[PDB]
Amino acid sequence: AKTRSSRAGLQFPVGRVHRLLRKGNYAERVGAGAPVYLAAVLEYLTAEILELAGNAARDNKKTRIIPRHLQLAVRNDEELNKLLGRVTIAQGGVLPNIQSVLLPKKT
Amino acid sequence: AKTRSSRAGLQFPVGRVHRLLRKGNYAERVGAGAPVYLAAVLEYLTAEILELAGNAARDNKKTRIIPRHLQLAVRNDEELNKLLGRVTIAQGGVLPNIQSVLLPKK
Amino acid sequence: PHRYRPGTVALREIRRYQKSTELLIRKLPFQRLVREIAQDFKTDLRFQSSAVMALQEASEAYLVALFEDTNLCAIHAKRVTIMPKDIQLARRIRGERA
Amino acid sequence: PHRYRPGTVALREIRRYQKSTELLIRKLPFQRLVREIAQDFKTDLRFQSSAVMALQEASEAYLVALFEDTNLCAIHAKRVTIMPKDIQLARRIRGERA
Amino acid sequence: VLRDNIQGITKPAIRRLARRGGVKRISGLIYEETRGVLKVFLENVIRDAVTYTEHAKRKTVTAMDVVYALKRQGRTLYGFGG
Amino acid sequence: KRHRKVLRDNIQGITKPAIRRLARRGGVKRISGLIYEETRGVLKVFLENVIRDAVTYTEHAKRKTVTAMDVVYALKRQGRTLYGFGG
Amino acid sequence: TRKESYAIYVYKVLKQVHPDTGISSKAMSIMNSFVNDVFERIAGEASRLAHYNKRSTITSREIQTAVRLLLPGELAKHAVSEGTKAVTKYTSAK
Amino acid sequence: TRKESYAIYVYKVLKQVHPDTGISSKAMSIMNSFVNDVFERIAGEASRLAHYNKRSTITSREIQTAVRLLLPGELAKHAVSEGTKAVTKYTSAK
DNA sequence: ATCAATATCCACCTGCAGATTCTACCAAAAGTGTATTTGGAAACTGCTCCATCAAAAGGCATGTTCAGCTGAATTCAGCTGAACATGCCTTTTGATGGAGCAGTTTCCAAATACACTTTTGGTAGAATCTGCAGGTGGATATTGAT
DNA sequence: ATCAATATCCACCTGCAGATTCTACCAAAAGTGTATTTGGAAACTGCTCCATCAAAAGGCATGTTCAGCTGAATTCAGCTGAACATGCCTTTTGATGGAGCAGTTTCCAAATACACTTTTGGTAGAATCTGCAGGTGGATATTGAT
Ligand SMILES: [Mn+2]
Ligand SMILES: [Mn+2]
Ligand SMILES: [Mn+2]
Ligand SMILES: [Mn+2]
Ligand SMILES: [Mn+2]
Ligand SMILES: [Mn+2]
Ligand SMILES: [Mn+2]
Ligand SMILES: [Mn+2]
Ligand SMILES: [Mn+2]
Ligand SMILES: [Mn+2]
Ligand SMILES: [Mn+2]
Ligand SMILES: [Mn+2]
Ligand SMILES: [Mn+2]
Repeated sequence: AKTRSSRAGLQFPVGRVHRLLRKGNYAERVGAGAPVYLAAVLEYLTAEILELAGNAARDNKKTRIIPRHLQLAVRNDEELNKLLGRVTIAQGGVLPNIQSVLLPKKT
Repeated sequence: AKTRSSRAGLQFPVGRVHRLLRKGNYAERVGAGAPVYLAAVLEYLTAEILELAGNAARDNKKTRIIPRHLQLAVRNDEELNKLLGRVTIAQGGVLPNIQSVLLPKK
Repeated sequence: PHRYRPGTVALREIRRYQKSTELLIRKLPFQRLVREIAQDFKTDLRFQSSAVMALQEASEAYLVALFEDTNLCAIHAKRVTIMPKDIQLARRIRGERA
Repeated sequence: PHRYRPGTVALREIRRYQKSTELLIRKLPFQRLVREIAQDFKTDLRFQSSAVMALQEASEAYLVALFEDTNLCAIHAKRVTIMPKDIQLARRIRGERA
Repeated sequence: VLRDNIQGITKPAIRRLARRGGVKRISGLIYEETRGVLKVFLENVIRDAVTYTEHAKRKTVTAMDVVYALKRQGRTLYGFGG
Repeated sequence: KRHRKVLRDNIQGITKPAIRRLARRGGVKRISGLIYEETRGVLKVFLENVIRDAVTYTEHAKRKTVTAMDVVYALKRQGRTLYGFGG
Repeated sequence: TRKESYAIYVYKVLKQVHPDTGISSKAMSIMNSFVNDVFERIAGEASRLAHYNKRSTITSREIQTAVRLLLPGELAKHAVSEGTKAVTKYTSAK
Repeated sequence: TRKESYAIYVYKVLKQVHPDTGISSKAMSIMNSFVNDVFERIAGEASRLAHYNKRSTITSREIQTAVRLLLPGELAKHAVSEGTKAVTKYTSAK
């Protein structure tokens, strides 16, 4: 036998996603390709966020991704920042950003 | 046969509300009292706005409620204004309001 | 030659437009703008008439409320003249820029 | 005796806190405020410890983001000092009081 | 004389909008700024409306496509169906 | 169960230095003396609103314990989605 | 193909509240939008409530909690009393 | 009662992009919230979409449109390619 | 521009909480295999209502003049930041009773599932009815110069 | 204070776009009756984890002193916008072929429904691993007085 995830070439669980779609009461019926397409998208978005967060971790000389790295990744990326524009990542802190007029001296 | 609306003492259609709830994919099942309770809530809110809207038509010397009156009724009512805080009533205009600092120094 | 002082007529217009509800952008030019923008997303589209009107009612209500916030920002800076930086501040705080 | 000029340490504090992520309000005092408020809504409630931490993470993120907007409002008025009117303008534009 | 479409949103039309918004005095630079803001607003709403149009396999943008677009953008509009 | 101390004035537990720290994370360099009380008032409203909804979810489920999920759902309802606590 | 709306019921309510007041087409369309909007918000909130509590059924209780979550203070209190009253009346009837 | 999470799948993907990078439990909890959040957002947009079109079925076509409505520019483009590819492959394997 | 008082950078190194490492159990999943059902793509088509043209119609573009607004320059009272002394109360580490959340089984009140009879809201066409939008007249207020 | 130019009201009037009244048609609903199915309440209870008391101590909150420099006030002149008069081009309005939005009919690919069979994600418990928090020391900037 073979998982629907293997037939679709995915890491994310097509079976699980199909089930969650049915239990969520989104529609009377859910076609076979729906969970495949959805699992694929979720997998792609998670690959994207982990790619950037692992880079933030590397930048900070860390080998383990922590919430701060997820936040730096999201907030420093225009599109992920927008997609998560109303989301708060716990223990994420904020991006270093001091308004110019507040700096001392001149020039 | 007596309509579920009449049994509940409502003007709004219980039967239709039950149907809309079932086909809206909100839950696998919908109990009998849900559409009655919900219809009553929709009726009450409707009466509240029409009550204040009608009053606004009256203050404006009008017998027919138009969008402007619904807007005046909603925006002048603290609670309705918040309920409809992210809603735009077409052809509603805005409440007369000029920031004090903009008025001439009489 | 009679002449109203600067501001007297402005105030008169505020009172007048806050009393009415008609759209303030002319229809055809708005429609052209709408079609042109849509053509970039999908060519050869038609629009129901009510579709353009809904877009205009929504667009005008959006700009009018944005002007209200813009005005509060100019007043916050002790001015009575709205400037681009006032619209920018309002949009940023609304999270349209943020 | 050495003294940094006013503003120097403030800037140092900004860099320090924008670099870290730990919560800034003391934990027990925040937990008591949560319990006091909840108690006035409904008596005899219990709280999972993570429910109180969730409220704290959300409350601090909310306040930090509001101070950012407040700061922009003060700067808009040519000030570097935030004042109650800046918080009020920020909340009004956000639709928290509008 | 030609005319860029967004320029069809004229200075007077913008001033009227501003008046209904309670505005007494306007900087000359406001007009272009407003046009830019309005274009972004329309691009965002129209993009979604057209996405609903195409999903429905239609060639005509309906009021409902617009209502649904406005609603998902947090700009719910009453009066045009839905 | 005997007694249970009265809770009062705990908004004062949100101290001047804690508020200063929160403003520093928010990039603020100088703060008027009136800001502290103003911030407490704003935090109280924020908390009353989220806690009201969270407890509403708690009561609906017929529980006496406010869960992290009751708070996550309350935050989500308010457009303040929070990640990290099961939500 | 039939196009259903709440228009006729909104009108019956109007007559109860303001017997000699009419309502224009545009205004009625606004009221129809209002009813559909509140119906969806209340229903969606009730839906989430049942799912959160792993219940397959949306009953009057989820409608009630949805109302308390969605409507501002006094509006919620009167809506709840109106809803409770209608289910009582309804339940007591052959 | 067993409580599911996307944790093992997030981990598999983490290993593909950054082989020698790990993830703390709190970050994994954030990733699990993210996946559930986007799943619900896309599923809800798909649901409404189907309802708006009087369809009782959510197919990959509704998921694709929901994705376009929900995701910013470049992310939507890439998500669309990945989902399309996954379905074409899926359908070729049986 | 030199020089001191201090913050900041940071690579290295030890103890430890949190994390990735296995063993065994498995119910809940997920998948493989026939039967039965049906949602909606596809094709054809009628009826809207949309795009486009002509002309009757109601602003907008443009240059002139100057009122009054914005913002620069100046001043200073006193707020608010920085530093400091003192010691309170939060934090940390642990233990314990037990409130109550959550698992398991029983079992009916209430919901789904048709099948059938009745009523009802929506649509189409015909024709009469009506609130009020503009248009007029004269009165009076508002505004601004003198 | 005194007109004088205009804007603003209000009382009245009435044609008409749009709201109301009525007859007729009927698929769509909605209500009633019958039988089966089932979600989730009460009942009992295992067991997590919440509230609470204890003790110790140092990370911080509090309260004060002192004065740097910020906000707030005042003054003033350049110049940008408001008001307005002058003149035509883009918009609005009303009339007319078809682009397709929909209503209808046909039909199968594909989605429930259902019984097994097999695979797998959790997770309870014990065991060993491993990234980095946290403290240390010292060389390198940063600040601020002079
Ligand atoms: Mn109390
Ligand atoms: Mn069929
Ligand atoms: Mn017990
Ligand atoms: Mn009838
Ligand atoms: Mn009139
Ligand atoms: Mn006259
Ligand atoms: Mn059961
Ligand atoms: Mn002390
Ligand atoms: Mn200053
Ligand atoms: Mn100029
Ligand atoms: Mn054709
Ligand atoms: Mn396994
Ligand atoms: Mn370290």
